Amino acid sequence: SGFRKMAFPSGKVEGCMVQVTCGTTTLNGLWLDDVVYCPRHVICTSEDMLNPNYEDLLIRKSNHNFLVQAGNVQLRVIGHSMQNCVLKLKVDTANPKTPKYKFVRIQPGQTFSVLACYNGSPSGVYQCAMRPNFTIKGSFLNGSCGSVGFNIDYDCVSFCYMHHMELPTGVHAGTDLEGNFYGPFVDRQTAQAAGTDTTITVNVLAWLYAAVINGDRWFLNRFTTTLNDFNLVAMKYNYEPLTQDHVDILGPLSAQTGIAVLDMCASLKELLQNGMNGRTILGSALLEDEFTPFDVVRQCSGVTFQ
Amino acid sequence: SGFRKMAFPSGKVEGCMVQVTCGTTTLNGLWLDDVVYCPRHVICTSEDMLNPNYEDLLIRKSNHNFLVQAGNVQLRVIGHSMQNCVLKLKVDTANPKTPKYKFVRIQPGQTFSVLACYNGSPSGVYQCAMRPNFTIKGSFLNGSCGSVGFNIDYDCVSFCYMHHMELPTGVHAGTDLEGNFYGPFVDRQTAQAAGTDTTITVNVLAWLYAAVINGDRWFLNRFTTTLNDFNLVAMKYNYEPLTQDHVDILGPLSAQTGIAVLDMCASLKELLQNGMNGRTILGSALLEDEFTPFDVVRQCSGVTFQ
Ligand SMILES: *C(=N)[C@H](C[C@@H]1CCNC1=O)NC(=O)[C@@H]1[C@@H]2[C@H](CN1C(=O)[C@@H](NC(=O)C(F)(F)F)C(C)(C)C)C2(C)C
Ligand SMILES: *C(=N)[C@H](C[C@@H]1CCNC1=O)NC(=O)[C@@H]1[C@@H]2[C@H](CN1C(=O)[C@@H](NC(=O)C(F)(F)F)C(C)(C)C)C2(C)C
Repeated sequence: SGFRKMAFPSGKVEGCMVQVTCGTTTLNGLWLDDVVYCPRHVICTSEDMLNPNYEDLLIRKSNHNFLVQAGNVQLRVIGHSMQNCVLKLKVDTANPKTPKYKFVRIQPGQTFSVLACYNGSPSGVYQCAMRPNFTIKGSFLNGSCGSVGFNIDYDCVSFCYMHHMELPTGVHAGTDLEGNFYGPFVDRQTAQAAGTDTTITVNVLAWLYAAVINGDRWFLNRFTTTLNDFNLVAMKYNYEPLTQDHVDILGPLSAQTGIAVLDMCASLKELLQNGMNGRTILGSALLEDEFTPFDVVRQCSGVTFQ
Repeated sequence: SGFRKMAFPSGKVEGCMVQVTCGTTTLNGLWLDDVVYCPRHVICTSEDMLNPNYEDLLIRKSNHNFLVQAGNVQLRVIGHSMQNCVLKLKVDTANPKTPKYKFVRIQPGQTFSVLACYNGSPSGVYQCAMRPNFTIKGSFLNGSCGSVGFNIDYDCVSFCYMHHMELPTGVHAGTDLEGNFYGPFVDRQTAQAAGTDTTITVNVLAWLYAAVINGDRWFLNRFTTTLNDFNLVAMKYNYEPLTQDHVDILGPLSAQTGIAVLDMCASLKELLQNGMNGRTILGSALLEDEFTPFDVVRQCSGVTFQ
């Protein structure tokens, strides 16, 4: 029993983190085989961040302008190139700790673990979701750029996020590992704002199932609603609309608790209209939307990795 | 910016987890140098759990009754002994991944990371606090026994917790690594209950400072109270009393925000008497007590590890 915001074990990623210095700017890089990936703005100074021309900045650099350290060992850079918003640094030594990996682009509502790093050294691990407005609510200080987000599928690490910047509302924006931004952001110091965020409905439902599995039942009722009646209520409260695909995804949780998806929507419908009235669910007084259906199954059934 | 429930990177611990089988019972063990530590009830069957006599059960075993696997490699057990509630299995191979480590007993209110494991394989990592009633609010399924809790101090892993059991309220109890239980619990299937829990006041204050650092200021006020006036209010709400040592510990956070500890107590005093009234603090509608002052400093200043 119990329910916690659980991250993936980070061992396989810790062995890939390196420190990248170019000029007076130091940040983190990801070392897989003989390539080090890092944010391209490592080649920027202060004069450059308002309106950088990265093609110009890069041609004016040579391999020896880039200092790559894996702990104390220095890595010799033998070639560099730019792919969208990431720099790919070819080095003379392949990382012997390279795990089986792939590069995936995730969708809003999906979750991943973040290994926050400073100077190539891992500082902490935490779980978060990609918000519907393509930002993440992370915890990041100066120097954290190049920290990566990831999932683990059996033995395979899927990298899905590299950190680039903090927006003025205190939320965080970055790229996939091919260097393409999530959301309409750019890596310069211009005036950028996230769009309005919405609550991830399928995730709230998954969390209500986790609560039932763990013995919190007080919000249930006998009513049933329809997909269209629910979605009409959800839009009023800035909740994402629910689709038949979401219903099917919630199947395993419905079967395990004997509570039909559309039954649970009627409970959620009541919670949105009447509030929780000083009661808590799994130790929270707000509705939690950063657990996917698969997170709940994994934590309430006990899937491991190798 | 931002604030997350952050765990320590788990790499150094992942390399020490093994699977221990005795009979039809399999659980996790901790492999440091040539010793494997695991819960002693691995030597129990179903008939034994109501009233086990562990001295009798252990003398009736030999080294070959214990199957230890580190992934696929089998470890040969060359000797065994009991230390309080843990079994120490001497093996013929010293773990080459043994980190610099020590065994520490933590106090109520302190936090640590948990590497949850099944069959020797790491499943997830999460942060929790040792509650004033010596339980932890973990997330654990069947087979998770022998999972460990730990902190990292620079390069040194301090192991502080090994998991043994779930209580009927759904909370979790275990031992330090010398096998001594936290709290008045025993490793048998008798009727045991945790005592009443209290809120960890020094931790709530640290979290309020984190909120100020991150721009949440709405709960502040101009009032100041005394230690005795505050503690008189805290006891009414089942909060731990505040000591001068706690005040001193909150020093760095007071200096960074320019808000005196006793000023912040007056805000907390108001929040306890009037509630939060539909407002949130760092994304929570309840007062959070599982961040120590040191957790806040670490996350809002950016201490790494090597
Ligand atoms: C990478 N090392 C940092 C990470 C930041 C620092 C505070 N927390 C974080 O997540 N990234 C940057 O310094 C990037 C960098 C220039 C500007 N920048 C920012 O994060 C700034 N934000 C923006 O300009 C905005 F609002 F547009 F996103 C800052 C004002 C420092 C928060 C570049 C090249 C994008
Ligand atoms: C170790 N593999 C498990 C971990 C448990 C299973 C569910 N979640 C957990 O944390 N530990 C046990 O099976 C221990 C084991 C006998 C009884 N036991 C329990 O956890 C049981 N609880 C108690 O007997 C109680 F209430 F006294 F704590 C159970 C009913 C299965 C929850 C021994 C030797 C203590």
